[PDB]
Amino acid sequence: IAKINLLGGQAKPGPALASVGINMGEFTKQFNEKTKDKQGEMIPCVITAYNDKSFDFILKTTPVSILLKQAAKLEKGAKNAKTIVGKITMAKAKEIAQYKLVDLNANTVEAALKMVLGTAKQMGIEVI
Amino acid sequence: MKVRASVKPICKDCKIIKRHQIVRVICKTQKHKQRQG
Amino acid sequence: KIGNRTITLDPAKVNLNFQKDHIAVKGPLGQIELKLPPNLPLKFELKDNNLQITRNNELKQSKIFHGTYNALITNAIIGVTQGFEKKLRLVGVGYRANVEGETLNLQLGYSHPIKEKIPKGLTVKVEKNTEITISGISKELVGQFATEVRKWRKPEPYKGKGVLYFDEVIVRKAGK
Amino acid sequence: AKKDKAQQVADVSHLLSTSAGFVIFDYTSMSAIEATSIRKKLFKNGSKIKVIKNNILRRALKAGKFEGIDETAIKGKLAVAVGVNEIVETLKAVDGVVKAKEAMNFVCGYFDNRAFNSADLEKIAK
Amino acid sequence: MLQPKRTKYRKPHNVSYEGKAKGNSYVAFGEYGLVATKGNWIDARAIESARIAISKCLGKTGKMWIRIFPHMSKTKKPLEVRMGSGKGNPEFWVAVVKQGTVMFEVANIPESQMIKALTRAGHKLPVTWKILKREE
RNA sequence: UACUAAGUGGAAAAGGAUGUGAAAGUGCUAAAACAGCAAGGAUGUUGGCUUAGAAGCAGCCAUCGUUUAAAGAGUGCGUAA
RNA sequence: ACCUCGAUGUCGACUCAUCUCAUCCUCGAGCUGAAGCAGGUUCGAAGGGUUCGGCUGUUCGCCGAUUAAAGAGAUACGUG
Repeated sequence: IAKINLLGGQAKPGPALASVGINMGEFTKQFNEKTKDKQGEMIPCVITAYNDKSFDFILKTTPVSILLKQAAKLEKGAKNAKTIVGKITMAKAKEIAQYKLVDLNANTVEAALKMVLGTAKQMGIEVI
Repeated sequence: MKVRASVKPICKDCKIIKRHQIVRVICKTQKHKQRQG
Repeated sequence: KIGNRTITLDPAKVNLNFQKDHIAVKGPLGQIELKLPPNLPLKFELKDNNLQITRNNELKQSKIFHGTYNALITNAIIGVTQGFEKKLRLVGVGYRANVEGETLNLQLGYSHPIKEKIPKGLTVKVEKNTEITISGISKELVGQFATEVRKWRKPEPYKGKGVLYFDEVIVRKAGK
Repeated sequence: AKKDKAQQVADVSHLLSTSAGFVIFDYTSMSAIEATSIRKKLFKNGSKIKVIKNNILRRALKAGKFEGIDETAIKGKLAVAVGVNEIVETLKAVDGVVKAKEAMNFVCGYFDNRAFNSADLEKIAK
Repeated sequence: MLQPKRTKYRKPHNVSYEGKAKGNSYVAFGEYGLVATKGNWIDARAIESARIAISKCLGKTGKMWIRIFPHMSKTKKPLEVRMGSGKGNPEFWVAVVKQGTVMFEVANIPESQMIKALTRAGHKLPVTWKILKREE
């Protein structure tokens, strides 16, 4: 089996939801129930490779590099790291890392800040 | 088969051997075999 | 490297005896004979339930022998104590095989029926009509018989057909 | 390097002697994603986990006042669980992990300083 | 290709290139150079081929220097004619190469890149080439 | 006294090579390496642009920060994805 | 411009050929942009064979029909 990445909310048909070992009626109802208000964002999800697809449903935090407009105060210009239009503050970065801390595989705050900054470095933006 | 005065490895798994006083190469791909030089 | 790697011995029933040319091991399934060429500087001495060997002098050929005959001796010991098996996956729409006494015969896409002779001390078993297992006392004979039977319908990448070495993975190609 | 190995000997001897209780267990054929999940579980815990060579433990275990040693690092993937307080949570974590595995393989160590079997250490962590 | 524009003479004699090299026995500008271990005669077309290979394998990151230039012009009498009747006509320009002197040099690029560039340029020359580092 | 195994010796080039002997220091090693075998080989990331499919791998950006003893917008093979 | 002018008879055709392999076919093998037929390419190989006619004196060349093919060359550009 392969990874899944589906929109948060109602999705009766999926890329593979009829031959993975689960019922779509028994899946999409709870998928939408868990993400009823969280609709309209490309949310990362994970499907288990286990043979019975036991109920261990998990969700991740909203992706970085699409929300960098709030954190670094820019309008998504050239993607190179040699051109820049703005600077990232400390308060926005701390808030976004605090929100994304549940996505990490470790319980540490400054590490979360550095991870989010390094991911945002795709734009070439660094803390001033 | 391939005949060329110079033989060098071309992939990551192109090994070189000396068989019957002739240099040769062997690989997992049939488009890499070479025997001369 | 190999050659100074100590060789274990089986003193329950298996035993060894060396000559100027004969090195014979005797175990539960027959005997294995290794006939060395004359004038070999590699010297053999065996302790109780232990075997250690070495070349007396330093030459390239001597060092080659020092590993090669160690490998052949351990191969012979493992064979005489267990006996080796070769599993052949016979894949095809109509290809099959079975045994008529001393003859191992097959059904191919060939107009002429195909048969093969079994050397002495070799056994074959057809547990299912599309697979062969060939059991023997030394890897040399079983490998020779396997490559003798393989020489008809070598596998092709366009479709898995023929005789396979049981995890000899076939690399497929574009079937158009 | 060798001087780095000596300095690591001194460092790990200091780290082991700073505490009093520690258990080494074998969790073999494991994975790295579950390992960073472990690092998430132990972050609250004051203890930690490390992977370290056989000879260094052989020369450092007799300096940290621990006895009962014949194999300090052998037979599978090797780590260390040195708990300076609240090792309970770490032991519960490792117990759940070996539940996710097939069987328990005790190596050495004790909860508070006297090498003891796992027949009761498991119940301590259960 | 690389050719002088005028000369006080139109058809000079040939030159021997026996003995050790004269001038350009050590690198000047580039970091890694290609020395020749045999004296011979090389035209400007092979120099052009080596230069284009160097540039293509180099990229717009490093620099290269050419150490020689054709200053001589031999003759080649047209085909199927009898002997005599003065000298023939020039049709190429050649630079004499003495053994033990450098031909091309490169700098400002990683070691593997420059090594492969010089090796690629070397086979285009009719002389036995050899790599060389800056003397420092 | 050493050497080559080629009948080179007893015809020859550019090029190619775990053929072989000698010399110089070179990085490691019995606090155990090389070779092989047992595992793992990760997170932001199926990030974002575009390609009705490219999402560790049509192509491109950054090509970094963290978990760690160990891991790469992944060494590549291989998937519209 | 080395041997020949005190003579060494020069193309092609006819008959008869012989030799080399850098293979035209038959033969064995590898790779494949080899599904199978039919191919392409490279290696090994000289036992045998490698067509008949129109044009032109012709080799060559063009054309027509066959076959397995209608090979490359040499022998004072084989041999008055």
